Amino acid sequence: RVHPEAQAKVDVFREDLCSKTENLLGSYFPKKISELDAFLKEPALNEANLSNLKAPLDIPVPCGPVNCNEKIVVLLQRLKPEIKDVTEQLNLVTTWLQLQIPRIEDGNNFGVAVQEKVFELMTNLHTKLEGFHTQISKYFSERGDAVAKAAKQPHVGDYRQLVHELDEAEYQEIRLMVMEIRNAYAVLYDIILKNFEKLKKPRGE
Amino acid sequence: RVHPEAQAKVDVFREDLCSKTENLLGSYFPKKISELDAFLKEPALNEANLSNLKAPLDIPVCGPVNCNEKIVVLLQRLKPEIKDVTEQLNLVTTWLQLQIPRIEDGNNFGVAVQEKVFELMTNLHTKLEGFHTQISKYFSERGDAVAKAAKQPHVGDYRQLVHELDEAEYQEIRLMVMEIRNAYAVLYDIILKNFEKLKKPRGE
Amino acid sequence: LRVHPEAQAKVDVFREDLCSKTENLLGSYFPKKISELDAFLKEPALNEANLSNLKAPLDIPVPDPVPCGPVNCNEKIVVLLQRLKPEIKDVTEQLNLVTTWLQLQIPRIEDGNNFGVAVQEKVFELMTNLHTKLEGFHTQISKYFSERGDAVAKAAKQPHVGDYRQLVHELDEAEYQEIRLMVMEIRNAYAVLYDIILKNFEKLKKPRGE
Amino acid sequence: HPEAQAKVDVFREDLCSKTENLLGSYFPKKISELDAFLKEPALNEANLSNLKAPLDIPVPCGPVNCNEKIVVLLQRLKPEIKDVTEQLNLVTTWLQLQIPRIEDGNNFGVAVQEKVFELMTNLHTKLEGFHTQISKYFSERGDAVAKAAKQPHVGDYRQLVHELDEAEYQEIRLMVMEIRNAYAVLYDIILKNFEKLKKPRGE
Amino acid sequence: VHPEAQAKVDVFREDLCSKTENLLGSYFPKKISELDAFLKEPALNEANLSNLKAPLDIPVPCGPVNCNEKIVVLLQRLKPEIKDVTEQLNLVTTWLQLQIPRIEDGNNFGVAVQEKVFELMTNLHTKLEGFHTQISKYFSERGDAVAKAAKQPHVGDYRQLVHELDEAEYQEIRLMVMEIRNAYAVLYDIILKNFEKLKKPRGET
Amino acid sequence: TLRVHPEAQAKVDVFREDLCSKTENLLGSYFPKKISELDAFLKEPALNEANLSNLKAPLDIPVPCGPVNCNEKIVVLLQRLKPEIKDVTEQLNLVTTWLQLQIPRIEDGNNFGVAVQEKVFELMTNLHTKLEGFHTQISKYFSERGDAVAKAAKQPHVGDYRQLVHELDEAEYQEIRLMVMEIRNAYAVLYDIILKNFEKLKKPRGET
Amino acid sequence: PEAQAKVDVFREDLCSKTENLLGSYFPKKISELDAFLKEPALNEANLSNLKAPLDIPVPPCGPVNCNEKIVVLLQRLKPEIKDVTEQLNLVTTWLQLQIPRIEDGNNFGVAVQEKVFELMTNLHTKLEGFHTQISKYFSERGDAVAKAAKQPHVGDYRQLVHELDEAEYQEIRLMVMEIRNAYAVLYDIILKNFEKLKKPR
Repeated sequence: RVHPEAQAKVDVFREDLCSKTENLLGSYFPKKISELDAFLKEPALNEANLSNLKAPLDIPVPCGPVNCNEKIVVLLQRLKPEIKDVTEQLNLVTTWLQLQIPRIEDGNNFGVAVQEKVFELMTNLHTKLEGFHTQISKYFSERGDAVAKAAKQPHVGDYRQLVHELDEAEYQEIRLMVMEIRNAYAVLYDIILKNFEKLKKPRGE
Repeated sequence: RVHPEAQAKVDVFREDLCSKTENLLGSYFPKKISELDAFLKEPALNEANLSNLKAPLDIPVCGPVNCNEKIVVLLQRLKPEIKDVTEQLNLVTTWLQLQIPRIEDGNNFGVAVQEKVFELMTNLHTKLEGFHTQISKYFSERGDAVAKAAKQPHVGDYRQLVHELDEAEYQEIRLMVMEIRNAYAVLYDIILKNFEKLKKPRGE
Repeated sequence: LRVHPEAQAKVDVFREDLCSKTENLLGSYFPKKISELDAFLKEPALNEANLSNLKAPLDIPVPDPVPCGPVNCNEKIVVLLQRLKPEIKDVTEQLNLVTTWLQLQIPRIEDGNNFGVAVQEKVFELMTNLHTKLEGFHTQISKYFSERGDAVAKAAKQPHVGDYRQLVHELDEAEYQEIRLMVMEIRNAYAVLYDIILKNFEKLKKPRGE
Repeated sequence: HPEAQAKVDVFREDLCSKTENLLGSYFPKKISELDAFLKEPALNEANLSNLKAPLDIPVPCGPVNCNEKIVVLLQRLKPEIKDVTEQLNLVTTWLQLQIPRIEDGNNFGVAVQEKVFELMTNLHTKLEGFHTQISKYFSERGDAVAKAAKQPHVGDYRQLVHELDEAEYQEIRLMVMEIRNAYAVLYDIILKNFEKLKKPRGE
Repeated sequence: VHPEAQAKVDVFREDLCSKTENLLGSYFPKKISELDAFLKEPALNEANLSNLKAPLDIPVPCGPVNCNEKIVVLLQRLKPEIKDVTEQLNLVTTWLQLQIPRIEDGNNFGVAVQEKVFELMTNLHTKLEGFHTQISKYFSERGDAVAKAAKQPHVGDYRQLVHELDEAEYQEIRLMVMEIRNAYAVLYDIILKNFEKLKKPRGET
Repeated sequence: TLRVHPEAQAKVDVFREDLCSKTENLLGSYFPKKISELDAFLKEPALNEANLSNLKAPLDIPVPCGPVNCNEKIVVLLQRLKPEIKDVTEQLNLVTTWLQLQIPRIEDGNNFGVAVQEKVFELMTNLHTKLEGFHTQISKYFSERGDAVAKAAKQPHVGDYRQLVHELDEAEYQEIRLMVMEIRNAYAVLYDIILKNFEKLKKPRGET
Repeated sequence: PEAQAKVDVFREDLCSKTENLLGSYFPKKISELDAFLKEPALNEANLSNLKAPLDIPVPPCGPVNCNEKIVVLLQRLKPEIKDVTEQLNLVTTWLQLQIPRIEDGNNFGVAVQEKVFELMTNLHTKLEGFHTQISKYFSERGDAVAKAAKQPHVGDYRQLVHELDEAEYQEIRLMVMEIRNAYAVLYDIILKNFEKLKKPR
């Protein structure tokens, strides 16, 4: 049993979470899909040739301070807030679906079977999207090791190419992250609307 | 075969464990959800600009480089929240294991409800395993970047690496607060709904 | 094979010693351990109101823009570890004793009357899951001093980095919370084993029924 | 709620117009392009020894360059990996939005989509490994060239650098074949099953 | 198939059958009483965990640091006990595989009895393989710990670590004697109970 | 239903005809030739050594150090081995794709023809798992033999590092031996299962 | 065509090999190996007698020889490892060519082959680890001897070298046992099921 103020706090949280998820679904998701579609179409993520990304690598070949790649860093400043929201909004929507699961009763509860099927997808997206924050910190750590190795031993030509190839790979990774983040919204937005009857009220009322 | 007096002190454990779980779930869980919803709404975990977070990194392009102040103040509030949720999860998990009746052939749906609720508690436990070690990993990873930046000042990536770990750590605190809020919320939800079958699966 | 009249004496004396142990163990040892560990949780040694009270003196000379003294291990954690180490010893030995008892209670394999066997297999499934947890606790204490020693040694080597001093303090804060989890886990391991065995003891000892 | 159907359907109709045009024109084009690229004398040499880059280390140090004959092939391979991973990722999402409302019983039209979706996931496994291996190649060769110069008295490190090149030539040749086969397999399975993939229920 | 070749193989089956029945009859009962007696000796029942601590002679601002003599004398007794059980397990496993009859259509239950008893033998083989290389890891880890203590004498944790590894290896050697005792006891139990079906699974022909 | 351009559609059908025309000539001519060529290569005295002491690469370190060469006897075998791994991995990938194009429309009825293809395709994955590891095997050998020779030169007093280098050569010889056996068996087993099931692989549903 | 001949000479060569192989080689190898175990080389009464002379001044140091008593056993082990892995691979491939056309239903003759083939995969999983562990031994001993000479004050690195020697000796005893049991189990299961393996339909 719960006393009335306890039941108030949880039910206010449910209606706050419902009020968000309904609004989030209606406005935020279409807007985000349109924004990320346009962001892919911009000339920043449509580099005709990948050689123009090649940052200046100042090392004396037989060392001066070499800053990081500017053309990648500016894209990471736009990507980092776009990763932030999906991880929150997916986690918000996932939590909403968990609270919509009714009491566990006998038989082939098909409304529950639909919820678990939609919930299974939300776990699969959560697998893909969790990797991206560490992959930004990984890039600078891996590039820092490559730039240091190039400076430590300038006679090895591969360590110079390594720093340029990590930049070309990171550019492609960032464009995949935006595409995945666009398609994460689009698939969620589609699958929830299609099954919204059974997700909200699985048994019927 | 058991001695009556030794049996009695095990019955005291179950009674206080049941007396905890009711009073605990009744007040502690709603209160924690309200507090962690408020904590997410505060301006500490709603930094409008991520550029405002980046702490001073003093290395001559050697003076002492401090830890990021604004992350340590948040970690001081987060650490007691991780302690509590993992304690109360472990508490409730144990209560549900003792509610499992004798393993019999007939009348096992009440048991099957407990096993599905117990399945969720292990999945939360799996998520809340990582938060213990996460804080020690951050200072180890950040220190390594600060040391590498000081050891080799010509590499600009190690300077960026330290600021990026601070941005990544801030967001990881943000997700951890949400996860602990949602951990309480989902536990409260499922136990409150299924409380009839969890406490008394067979009936009686 | 008919073995040997004295050979069966070796095994059945072990069987009866294990049956005498497990029955006496279950009745008297488990309730004592659950109450002792509940009392140990209640004690102020595992109820630090502030964790910064545990902070060990980390004496390293901090440099400025113009060798080390002896850095000790955390006293307040080590005293708790010396209390936990015999508790980990006991539960792993008694779990291994009880798991062995249950395996010798498994009857000769028939295709029919196998429900009583299926009860034992479900109880054994839990004992396997406890063995998974408590095997990890033994090497955790070694890993604490290993990781702290690495942090302390390296904080001394690079004293300009402030994160490593904080790291050593955070390992002590993390280790304290970890120890408190282990005492709970070990209390709950005794509590859960006692419950499931006492409830199902009819089918565990005599599965076919007699 | 009903406006939400207009915004989501316009995106589906946009993604349909992209995918259907792309699948008809782009996939046949790419298969002929990559099949021709394999038949070129760049990817077919009579002896693998001609790749062998000049490795100048004083045997008892000067600058050692990368293998030029591999680098020029990597300049042609990198845009091909970029494209196929984007179009596969696009087609994956097109199939996910075609999945109808989840309804009771074993409806076969959905099972066709899941069978085709399993293949797209299996191709996704192969094509993800291609991206990071190019960075891995230069890292491993950079370690080998450094180690060879560090200790010139060992002959194996001299041989290692040549072997990484001759192996990378083989790896680049497979990656072109795999990406050619990825287009061919996707085109074949979607074209055949297009009736059930687009309209599984049939209204 | 050849005449005298058959003789070379069936003598090995006779040798393995004669080994197993004599082994199971006398060796296993003996090993259980001996290993239980080992566990009750005062070497493996140290009343206080401080007494096992070895002298760690390093100057705190290097001289020879010996191995823990109380653990080394225990390892001299444990090593042959590991050797014996790992061999007799591997012998008993092979005997059971040769008792598997021809694979006939459908399901015969006598074969399912063998596969259930065989499943346990492979599960025990997993446990007893870990014991062999863990002794080499103990000395490798203690050597590293002592070397780190000697290289940095200002660090008090490395001193503790070396005493913690000795406390852990004592309590590990404690379990390894119990596990090998329990391996014999469970193997004797399961084979003696099911011997009718293990030896002759299709009944008497 | 999808509409594709008639010239674009003509481009793909030519690739199907290229793969079927290759596979048909490839399966009949190349595979039995390769199996007999590899069986001969195993029988040659290069790959059969009773005495493994002859392999010993003369390791010169003063018990500053002079040049240590690779094992010449292994390197000459690797020059013959590398083009064999090239071909079998390419021809496997050719035939693997030929199965995937032969998979008909996913239908409710008459699915045994499809189950035959999926069983044969299952083997072609298991071979692809084994034949992947042979590619990087050679890179690992010279990398590990180098590290062994470098350690031996760095620390001459340890006699085990000298033995290590000879033991990697003996292992690599017995490895190369095995990898030629596997590639012969890969050609043999593919030829067997494809020839036996060819009716159901090519035309699974029936004839139209 | 004439290419069909090339494969049929290879198949009937493999079928001729497998009958000669199984009929003589496997019985001989089981007896040969079981004799190996009975010899006093692998039956050391006390493990302390294998302890190699570890000469380090308790940094400059003299030559530490490899363990002679383990190396002589490794000279005998290596040719026995070679043989099993080659004959296992020969027999595995023979069984794969014995697999008939994939026909409808669930023909049990095929199911017998698949069960016997499953065992040959499990033995292969066991034996591939034996090959690289000899390289692992000298690599791990070489590092342990180096660490002992580098830092002579550490007593554990001296003990570590003698423990690898005892551990390797015991590992060679098991590798011979496993190789004996690999031939014995293969001979048993193939000979028992030979009717269904050769002609399943």
